[PDB]
Amino acid sequence: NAVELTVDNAWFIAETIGAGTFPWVLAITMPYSDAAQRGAFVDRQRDELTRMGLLSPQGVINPAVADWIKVVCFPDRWLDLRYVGPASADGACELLRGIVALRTGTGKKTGNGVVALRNAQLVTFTAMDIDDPRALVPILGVGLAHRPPARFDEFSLPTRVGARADERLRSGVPLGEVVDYLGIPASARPVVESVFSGPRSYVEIVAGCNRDGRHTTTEVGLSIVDTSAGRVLVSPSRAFDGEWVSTFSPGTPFAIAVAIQTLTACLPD
Repeated sequence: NAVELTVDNAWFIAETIGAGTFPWVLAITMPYSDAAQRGAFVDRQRDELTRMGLLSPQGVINPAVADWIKVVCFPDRWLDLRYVGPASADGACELLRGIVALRTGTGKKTGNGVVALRNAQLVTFTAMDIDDPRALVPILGVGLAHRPPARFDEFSLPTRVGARADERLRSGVPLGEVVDYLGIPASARPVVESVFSGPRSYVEIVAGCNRDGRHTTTEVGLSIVDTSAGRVLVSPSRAFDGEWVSTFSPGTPFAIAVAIQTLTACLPD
């Protein structure tokens, strides 16, 4: 099943399983500071969870939900989603942060895991198996305009140049000079200009895994953007000389799945 909670409930259950922090991407931090606020928080959350059915009258959190939080906080293999989008126009940026967590030491292998989507004041946990990509792709796309994949053919530029270009655009360099600095063909120009500017609504997906005690994450992430033309996929890859090359392709769910598995392939899994 699935359970929608607040970030305070989720934090309490996270303290129940002895988790120091939530995954950094989810941006769920410690709501209180001192012992007094600690007490008040614990009381409030105890009452709320009790009345919503999660906390038994004998004072036990529901094992399923708690184990979901356990998977999220202590994943063996995970990939995190960071949703960037347009401002509320009142100046307020609302947090949309997902994560896909898989903890398997034995089996049920199956690959049963939990997806955690934190939007604003709420966070939803959903138990599923990510074995098939067709289930996963729509999950990471719900934070988007759901534009159909744009029509253009794949091109690419080195990740270094694209990154420095984006940074130049951040720092006040006009778009035209940036695109001129890129050196893309005239046909590939408008796609890039739509990716680097305008609406700017996209997901940053980053793979990670836990090997024994050591945690390892990808040096470069995967981007899924929504332009006014459609959905564009930015997928990094290693060239023959070891140079990082970002590749702009249509945003079809197939290409998304392939790019995801390719991204996870760089991890010791």
